[PDB]
Amino acid sequence: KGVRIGPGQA
Amino acid sequence: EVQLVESGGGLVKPGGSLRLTCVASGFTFSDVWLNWVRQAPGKGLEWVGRIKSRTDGGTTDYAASVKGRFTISRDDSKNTLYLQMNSLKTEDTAVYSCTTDGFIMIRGVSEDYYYYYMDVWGKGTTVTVSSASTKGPSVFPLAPCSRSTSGGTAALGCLVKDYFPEPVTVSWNSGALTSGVHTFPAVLQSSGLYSLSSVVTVPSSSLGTQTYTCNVNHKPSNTKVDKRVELKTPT
Amino acid sequence: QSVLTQPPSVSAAPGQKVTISCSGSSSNIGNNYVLWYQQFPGTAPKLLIYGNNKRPSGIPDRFSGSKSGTSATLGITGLQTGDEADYFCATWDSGLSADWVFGGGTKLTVLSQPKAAPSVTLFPPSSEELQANKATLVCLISDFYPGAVTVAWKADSSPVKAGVETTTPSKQSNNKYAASSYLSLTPEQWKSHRSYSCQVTHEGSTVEKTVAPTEC
Repeated sequence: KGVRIGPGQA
Repeated sequence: EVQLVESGGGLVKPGGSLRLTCVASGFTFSDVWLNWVRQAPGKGLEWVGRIKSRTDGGTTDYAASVKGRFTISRDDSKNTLYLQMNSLKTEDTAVYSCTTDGFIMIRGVSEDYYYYYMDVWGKGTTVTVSSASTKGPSVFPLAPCSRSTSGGTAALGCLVKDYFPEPVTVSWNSGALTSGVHTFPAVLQSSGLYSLSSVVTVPSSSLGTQTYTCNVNHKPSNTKVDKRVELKTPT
Repeated sequence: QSVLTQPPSVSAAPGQKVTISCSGSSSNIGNNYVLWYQQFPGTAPKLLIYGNNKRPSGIPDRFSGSKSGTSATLGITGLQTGDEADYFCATWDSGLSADWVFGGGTKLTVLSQPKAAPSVTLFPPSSEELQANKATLVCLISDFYPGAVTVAWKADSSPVKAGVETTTPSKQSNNKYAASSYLSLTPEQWKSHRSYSCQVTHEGSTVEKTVAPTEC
């Protein structure tokens, strides 16, 4: 899990 | 001891190819995404492309300005990142650096948030795409348009044009003159050649009392030029 | 020419405050999160702000960030001479390649000496160069502080951009700054105008120099 904040992220 | 070191930069003719290497150390290479960025002299940073980690697919993304000409690849077993450049253009000239995507993790009351950013940066390797080659400079005298008038100061100098590569050294009167001397950093022309100026400030009412000769040395081409600069004497 | 636009430079005295703007579009700043970096000469960029306004551990609350619409801002209060450095914003594009994109960078000068206007000297092309079928006007700019100026050329009082090459500013031995600008013309063009000017703008004030073909 976990939120990805950045380019080309989930 | 976290670091990235790139190598492979050099002079290349337009239409040529060059491969850059970036060696990582101090961290688990295979776990991170990597980027190639570049910065042309006097301009802003520009992202070249990325390559994801094996776990995220190991796929690549390229800036519109290089897609189709540049290829990025990684070798996790060697902790090495590569940038294969083909069909090079003069506008590809710049300092190329590799970077990793790192993150700041935040533990929320529910989910963990990962904020990514370019974390580790290499010092870069320089790539010069130009048809230029070793050339000595042409030296021209710099004298004021309007005749100098007594009282105050006058500026005179030498324009050191079209040389390559850097550097060039300038002294006046064989080094006997340093007071009021100011040699400026060179400007880079579209042709790939440099030019710079060196000027000396002197008392206007003193013109005619002595001579001023600039001694230009361009070691790369083993060229030396001594040029006397003559200004019109105040009336 | 940078994707994100930042003022070239900003300055203030110790203990004061400054803000550094970063302008973009909906496709970058507008849809995503802004980062700010601090960079010292010969050193890798250091993360100052992430997620628009979050500070990594180690960065004191004097540093703050905010985002509004398609622009972002970096605020720095209680200026320390140690803050003199370059600052640039960054985020990513919403395009097909999700490019990391950057601002051109802003040089922050923490005033440590009185402001000094530039000394400007404009040289015309020499007779020797003209006989080599070339013409270069040379504008030398020195002793200014802070280290940022903008150069504009004029021919017959009309703007000229073509054939102009201006160097970045560089620190002099005495800690003030120098820069130069060159206007290249053919000998024929050179003789066609009545006057040429090199105008240097520094901290709102403009210093100008002119030469006239007939007089040289």
